[PDB]
Amino acid sequence: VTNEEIKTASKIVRRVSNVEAFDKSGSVFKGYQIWTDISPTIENDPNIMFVKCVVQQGSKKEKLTVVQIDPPGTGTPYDIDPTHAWNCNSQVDPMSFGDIGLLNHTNIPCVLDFLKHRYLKNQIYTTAVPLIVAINPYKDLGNTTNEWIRRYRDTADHTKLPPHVFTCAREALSNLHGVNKSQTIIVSGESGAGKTEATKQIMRYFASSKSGNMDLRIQTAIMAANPVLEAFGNAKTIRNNNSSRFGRFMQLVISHEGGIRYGSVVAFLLEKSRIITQDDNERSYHIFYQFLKGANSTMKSKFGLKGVTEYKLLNPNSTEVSGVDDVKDFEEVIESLKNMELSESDIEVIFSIVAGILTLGNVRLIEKQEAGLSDAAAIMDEDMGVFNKACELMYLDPELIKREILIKVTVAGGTKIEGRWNKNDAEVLKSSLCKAMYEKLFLWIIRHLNSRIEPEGGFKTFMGMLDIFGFEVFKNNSLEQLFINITNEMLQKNFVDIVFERESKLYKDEGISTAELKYTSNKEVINVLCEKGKSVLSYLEDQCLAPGGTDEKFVSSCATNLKENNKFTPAKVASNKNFIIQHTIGPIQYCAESFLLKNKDVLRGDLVEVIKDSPNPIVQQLFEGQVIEKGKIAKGSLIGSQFLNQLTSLMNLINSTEPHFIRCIKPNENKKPLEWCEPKILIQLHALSILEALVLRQLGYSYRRTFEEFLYQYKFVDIAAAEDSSVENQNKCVNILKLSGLSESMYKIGKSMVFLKQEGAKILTK
Amino acid sequence: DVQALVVDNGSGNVKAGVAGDDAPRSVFPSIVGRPKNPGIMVGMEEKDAFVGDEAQTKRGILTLKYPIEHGIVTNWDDMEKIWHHTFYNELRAAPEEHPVLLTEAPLNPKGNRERMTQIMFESFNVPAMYVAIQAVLSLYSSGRTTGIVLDSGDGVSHTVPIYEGYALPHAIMRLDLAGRDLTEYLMKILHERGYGFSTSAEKEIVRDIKEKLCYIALNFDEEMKTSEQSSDIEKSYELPDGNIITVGNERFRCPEALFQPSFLGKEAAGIHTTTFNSIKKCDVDIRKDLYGNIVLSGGTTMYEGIGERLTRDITTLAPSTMKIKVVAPPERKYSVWIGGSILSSLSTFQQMWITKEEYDESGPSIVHRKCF
Amino acid sequence: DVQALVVDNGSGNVKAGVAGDDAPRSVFPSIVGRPKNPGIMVGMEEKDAFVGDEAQTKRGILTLKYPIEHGIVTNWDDMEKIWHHTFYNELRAAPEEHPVLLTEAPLNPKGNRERMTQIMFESFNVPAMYVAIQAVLSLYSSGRTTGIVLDSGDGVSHTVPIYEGYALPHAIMRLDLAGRDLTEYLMKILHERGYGFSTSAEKEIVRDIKEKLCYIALNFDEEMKTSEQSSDIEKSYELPDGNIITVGNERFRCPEALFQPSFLGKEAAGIHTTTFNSIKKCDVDIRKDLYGNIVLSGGTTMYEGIGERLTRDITTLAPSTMKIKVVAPPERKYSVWIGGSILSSLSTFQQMWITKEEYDESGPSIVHRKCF
Amino acid sequence: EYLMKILHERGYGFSTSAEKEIVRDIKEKLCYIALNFDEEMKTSEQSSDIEKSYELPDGNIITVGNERFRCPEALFQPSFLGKEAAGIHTTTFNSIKKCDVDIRKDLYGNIVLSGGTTMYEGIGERLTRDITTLAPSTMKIKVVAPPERKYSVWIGGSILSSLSTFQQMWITKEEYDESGPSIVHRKCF
Ligand SMILES: C/C1=C\[C@H](C)C[C@H](C)OC(=O)C[C@H](c2ccc(O)cc2)NC(=O)[C@@H](Cc2c(Br)[nH]c3ccccc23)N(C)C(=O)[C@H](C)NC(=O)[C@@H](C)C1
Ligand SMILES: C/C1=C\[C@H](C)C[C@H](C)OC(=O)C[C@H](c2ccc(O)cc2)NC(=O)[C@@H](Cc2c(Br)[nH]c3ccccc23)N(C)C(=O)[C@H](C)NC(=O)[C@@H](C)C1
Ligand SMILES: C/C1=C\[C@H](C)C[C@H](C)OC(=O)C[C@H](c2ccc(O)cc2)NC(=O)[C@@H](Cc2c(Br)[nH]c3ccccc23)N(C)C(=O)[C@H](C)NC(=O)[C@@H](C)C1
Ligand SMILES: Nc1ncnc2c1ncn2[C@@H]1O[C@H](COP(=O)(O)OP(=O)(O)O)[C@@H](O)[C@H]1O
Ligand SMILES: Nc1ncnc2c1ncn2[C@@H]1O[C@H](COP(=O)(O)OP(=O)(O)O)[C@@H](O)[C@H]1O
Ligand SMILES: [Mg+2]
Ligand SMILES: [Mg+2]
Repeated sequence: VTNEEIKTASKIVRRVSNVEAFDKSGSVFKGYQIWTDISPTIENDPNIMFVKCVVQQGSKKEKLTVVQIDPPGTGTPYDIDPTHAWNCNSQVDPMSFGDIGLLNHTNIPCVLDFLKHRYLKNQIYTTAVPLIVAINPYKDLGNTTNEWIRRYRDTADHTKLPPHVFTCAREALSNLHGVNKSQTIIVSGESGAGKTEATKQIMRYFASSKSGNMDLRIQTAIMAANPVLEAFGNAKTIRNNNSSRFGRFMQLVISHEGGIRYGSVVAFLLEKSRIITQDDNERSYHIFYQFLKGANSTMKSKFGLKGVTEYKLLNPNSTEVSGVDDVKDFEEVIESLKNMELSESDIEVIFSIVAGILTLGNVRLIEKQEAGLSDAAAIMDEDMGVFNKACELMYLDPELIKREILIKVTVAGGTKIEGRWNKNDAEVLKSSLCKAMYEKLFLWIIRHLNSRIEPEGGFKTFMGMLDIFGFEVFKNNSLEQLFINITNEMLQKNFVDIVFERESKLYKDEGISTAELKYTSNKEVINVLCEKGKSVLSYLEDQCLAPGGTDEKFVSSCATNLKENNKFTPAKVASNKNFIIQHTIGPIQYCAESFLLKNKDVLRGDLVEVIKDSPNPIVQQLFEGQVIEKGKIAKGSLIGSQFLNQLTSLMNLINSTEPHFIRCIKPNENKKPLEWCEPKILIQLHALSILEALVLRQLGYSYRRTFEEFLYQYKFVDIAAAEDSSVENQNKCVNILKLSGLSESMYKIGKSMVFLKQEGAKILTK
Repeated sequence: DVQALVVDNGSGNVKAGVAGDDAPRSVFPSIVGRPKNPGIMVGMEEKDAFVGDEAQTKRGILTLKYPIEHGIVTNWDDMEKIWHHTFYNELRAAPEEHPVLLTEAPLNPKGNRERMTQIMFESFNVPAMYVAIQAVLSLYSSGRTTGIVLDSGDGVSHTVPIYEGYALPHAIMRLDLAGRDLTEYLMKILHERGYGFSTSAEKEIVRDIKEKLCYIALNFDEEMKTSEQSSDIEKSYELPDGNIITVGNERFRCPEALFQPSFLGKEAAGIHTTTFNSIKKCDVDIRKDLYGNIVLSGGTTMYEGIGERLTRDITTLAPSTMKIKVVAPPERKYSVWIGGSILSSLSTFQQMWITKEEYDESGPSIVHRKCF
Repeated sequence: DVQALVVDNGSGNVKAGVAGDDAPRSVFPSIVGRPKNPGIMVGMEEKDAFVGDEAQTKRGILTLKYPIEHGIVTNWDDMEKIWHHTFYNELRAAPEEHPVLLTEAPLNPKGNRERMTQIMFESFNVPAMYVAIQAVLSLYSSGRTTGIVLDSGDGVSHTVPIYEGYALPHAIMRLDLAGRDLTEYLMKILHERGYGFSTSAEKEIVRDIKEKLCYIALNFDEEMKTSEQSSDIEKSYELPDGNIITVGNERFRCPEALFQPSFLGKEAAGIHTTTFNSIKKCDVDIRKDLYGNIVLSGGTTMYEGIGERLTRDITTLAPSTMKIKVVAPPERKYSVWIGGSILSSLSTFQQMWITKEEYDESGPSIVHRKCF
Repeated sequence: EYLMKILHERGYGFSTSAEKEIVRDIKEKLCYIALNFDEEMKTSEQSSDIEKSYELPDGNIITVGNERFRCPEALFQPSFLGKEAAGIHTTTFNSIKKCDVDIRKDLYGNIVLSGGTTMYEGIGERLTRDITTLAPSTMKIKVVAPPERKYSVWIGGSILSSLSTFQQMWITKEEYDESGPSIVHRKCF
């Protein structure tokens, strides 16, 4: 572990509820337990952030004298401040239930220790209704046996079973077959927290029906492509080595009582800016490196490839990663391409296209004093051969590409005028060509794979499995992290809407008024980020269009115009380059450096038409279907607008169906099972907005219990109305309530349950 | 969302289009013609005023008039005719649904833009309006924030310097000498060969001769001397009805009156002195960045060899260590319109329109507050 | 452990850094500029005050002002702007985590340092603060405990004698004649050749001319006489825009006003008499050790040939058996900052800060007790 | 030149060198100095008694409004015409403040106007009111504007040259023949 995670985790910690147990009017203690952050073991064990202390009998109100017990580091009492003491949970058991919104005191160390306790006994699933938390145990729990599937499917009672991914799977199947409504599973977690396992288990549960089988050709076909996908859509970051840079989606159509009939794969939000420039400590997508290293001699002679450190699109100072071999994966991806019905000619074409991209990425452009301009563009003579090569490997005409890169044709009222680009615009056009070729090749591969398992009646009511990521809460943020946070803000809006609807329904069913449940909305930050005219992206576009635009002007214009609302705020140190946005999970800081260079992307209709007329059929199929529009300025083609369009499409697709949520968590980095690192797990609890969900539950009546458990827990508080054994449970419960002294604004008696505020349950404990 | 309409109307042509494109949709001359003969056949259009391109195909019957002279509107009924024809017949888009971005020249009277605003808000009913300056849009369309713009069209020739987005209003210069004066000077000096053009419909033939055959000489005296030794200077031109005329010296003596206005009886300085006198009214620190970006614009700057003459003539006036750099883009005839479209398609700009409520509560003078 | 911030702000430049280094990290002029023209392009920074090095690259557009004159702050809002820019943008270190060592000149009013303290403790929230004197730090940075320091910067010229660590406060002398007066005197006497510099942004060009071409003559009358016999005294200088100017006598007549203030209409004594009159106010026993250590400091003491002139002029005033010894280190432009860093990085010094509790219980006047 | 420039706002264009004289005559006939510039600019939008008419050499009639008191105002606010300098009321006060504290009371009492550009109507009152606001409260400002201040330099020169003490200060021809043209730097102040 490093110290930056320690700083971040320590900065996440909050403080609200005060300490107690001076009841009633003296200084007596009941062996009271608290949580504190000052201990000799804390400054020694980096994996520990809190310790459970017992306050000694006879301590004073001003300063607390405590002796820690968890872990038992010493016995000598020392003094701590009353502000470094969080409450604990001593009258509760983490195995008597799965829900967390029922605990009396909910804070950071309480939830941390709750999860730790449940996890250490190989109980990795937990519930935060309607959330389902899961943890990666780095081994097998024996939950993939058909016995578990049949137990969770056939048993008519499932709501009184331990939490499992099969809970979501069963609820989805039930709501799908009962009423004609599609369902969606959203697996949101890090790229190492075991999401593929959850997807595979959900698909296996789906496969087995009362007449269904275990394995299906759809499964092995989809798994015959994960090498290809993770070779083309994954890259090495600084906090991971196999990070997924796009949203994967799967539409499954299943018969009534059979297996999985058909399926389709869709990719969303692929990051195009990485293909051109990466950070100093990261790499591009894997396919470049693994193809360049693993290619045989015939390719290295036919294509003309060179070393990894000899290309402009590839960061030379960081090309090697230890956990990856970068050779055998090339054979793996070749075999995965062969398994999906691709001849050798197609493989040759695809790798020629990629080599042509890499080659075109090396052409250099110079300026000239001609055509009446000061900075007319031109190709350097030394690369005039190289350029030609880059046009052969793509099966394109070199002269027409030169014409569309270096020449600008304006059609006036009734005349053609032949201008010329400068150097910056020519380089932008070249880079746009590279990025577009790459993304369209990827989409064509996805379509060719989908062609095998295509449904023909279309998708009218289907099953969905979306694989997405979480927030980016570190300190070195850029444009990509901004896009990610925007996506997660949209998802948060959707989640809050679903939760409010379900809770309103629940309150309506148990005979309770619903004119008191009010939830907070994040429409202000969404308006600050993505509205048209007044938002960050609109001003980024303005700076990309206006003459002589820079990043500092962008930050200044944002600071001047968005000053109306409190969601935008400029930084303190170096305030002309950084800014701060108040997201729903807290403030995040961005560094507006190289925003313009990474937002410019211009593709014109003339180039599309030149490409569609290639002799090769695959290149003809590359850009087909895409409509063109010529005679315009680039006011809707920049990366921000493409991103907003894709996000709109995805949010429409999700808003069609009904969602279910799942969160994956990794406990440590060394992959060893049954470990714990409280900083690294608190960071992920913060990112995935789990704490935000908990805070959202605490509005309304978060303590929902049936009469049985309510009496079981509060049998000692009231004796005069518990052992009468002559009246209904509702009557004895309302008598207990009227005897306890809680006002109506703190409780509700449901028709089959009881509902309590958080303050109510905090009072009734003592 | 709705787009704006960009209408750049000069003294000659009219450029009109929708905000977002990269070239004007409709370009047509701004003339109004009226028939001077009686119509005798029944069943024909008894129209009494032809506007635009129609008044140009049948110019042999009509008397042509321009409603704008020297950038100032001298007849407002004809201007309303031109605007009506532009909105409804050329763009085919009612103005009551889009905002309009108009354009004016610097150092004009105020009644001009006040009446323009009143007409736009009362005769038509636009939701919003704005009035820009041509030499600024011509720089918007170039990807620069520093430079001096020399705009020369049909009525006015003006220079406007700008340094990193800041205007220097005390160094703006205006010169009432443009393409129309060159047309009249050519029509006058063609008499020396025996060709007499007098009517308003024969001015267009002279204008076409000027556009086809005239060029700018690098050294005027050497050129005048080497043209008396041979006859390879002469060119021929065929009139509409079949005659053939021949022109000699007049090919490089007509545009030379841009550098020596005393040829046509004016007491003023050429475009090479007006440009240098406008740099010398700026602070000594910012003069090196203006010598590096001299942007040509308008249509009268399209003669063959004007950049070389301008460079050689400013280099002789500036110090010896400066780097003069004249920028003449090949589509500099529509730079003002392209710049206007770029400007009107910005998100920061949508707070600078003159909405209808402000006009209803403040009157036509509002343009003097919100528009530079 | 945490380091202190050393901020030496004079009338001209500002030297800032962290305590421990051997040279200031950021050096930049202390000016505040404001635009005098209207901005016309959309999408540009609508800033209303440029500070430091940014207000110097675009000085052709702005009006420049200095917030400190003669060592006394005349405008406190601009000074807060300068300090904010220094802490957050230049050093990039919040002041709420480090102590600050400021610097002042001797014989200043008391409201100056009282307001300085109030601003440091209220606007920013520093944990501790201290205010030193420049001529003492200039001696700290020299490895001596005995000597007389002649400090001359941009606003004030003062002499301070010290004998084995004991200050002699009755012999401190101050003289309001420094580099800015020499700039103005050069700007005035350049009119005799036909060069007129008037604006605030043309004062910087004159200052650069002075730094590049001026020197000090060993014998003024002989130099003035031998310069009328030839023209090898003259030098050339190229302005920002390309012109060439030539200077003659003005090369050694501008700094000569340090030794004869009556040139610029002041009734005072030169720096060679102020230094000798400050030794003669010390006891007869300690005068021989001051004649041996005359330390030059500040930037105005960087002319070519000032040590020789100063030695020859003090030798003529002192007795015949003394050994005059002027010490002019080659980096004497940053001696005050180096001395301040040395001082603030001592273990004995950490008991002399003005902590925040003392200010909270005693008010801003506390600086008069703890600081000399 | 500033009047010739701001007359464009009414539609009058003077450009040639022989039309500068007409503008100069307009300026001499119709312009005056306002005591309070902002109050004057405000009270001129309520009526039309500010306007005057002027007949050109050939018979046309032009009318001027604000331009009557906006042209000379650029003496007190040079930034109107794009200069970075101080008005004549600040240049005068900054020149007294460079004299010794003992002689400042006798300069506040004799401020002599001269030249032709000081002949606008109401310049003494504006100058007095603007220097009184800069000087201490107990001083007595006294601006002296003689009615023939357009020829004061010539009258003074005649008085000086008609003195008997002065006849020893001429630069005779022998001194020039033996010393060259630089002699003027010795004998003339
Ligand atoms: C130029 C045109 C046709 C041309 C006849 C085409 C042919 C090819 O040129 C000639 O034949 C040259 C010839 C001519 C040439 C040399 C010469 O020593 C004498 C005459 N010139 C003439 O006959 C003049 C006589 C003239 C009238 Br009356 N007033 C004028 C005012 C000023 C100058 C001259 C004149 N002439 C008949 C015209 O200008 C007529 C009015 N011009 C036109 O209708 C225009 C629309 C087309
Ligand atoms: C010095 C500079 C450029 C210079 C022109 C560079 C060139 C190279 O020097 C000359 O050409 C010398 C020439 C001159 C030289 C000798 C002579 O017997 C008469 C004139 N001097 C002039 O023309 C004077 C006339 C003048 C104005 Br108006 N008021 C003034 C106040 C006091 C003194 C003189 C004047 N002139 C135009 C300036 O000073 C202008 C204002 N100066 C500048 O813009 C500065 C920023 C740069
Ligand atoms: C001022 C004079 C006469 C006047 C005609 C006397 C009469 C009485 O005033 C008018 O008729 C006002 C009228 C006018 C008024 C209001 C208006 O909304 C539009 C026009 N102005 C005009 O027609 C302008 C048009 C114009 C030319 Br072209 N370039 C210019 C540059 C800047 C501004 C305007 C223009 N016009 C013809 C002139 O300036 C001519 C050059 N001026 C002269 O010869 C001087 C010597 C005498
Ligand atoms: N090729 C050319 N050579 C010379 N002059 C031209 C050429 N094309 C157009 N012109 C001139 O340009 C003038 C109109 O230019 P333009 O700027 O388009 O109109 P406006 O001045 O109304 O903006 C016409 O008077 C015409 O004489
Ligand atoms: N090489 C040089 N020759 C002459 N003068 C100089 C030179 N370098 C700097 N100066 C003068 O030094 C002055 C500023 O000196 P400095 O002591 O650094 O600032 P401050 O006076 O604010 O402490 C400037 O006015 C400048 O004129
Ligand atoms: Mg035009
Ligand atoms: Mg100093």
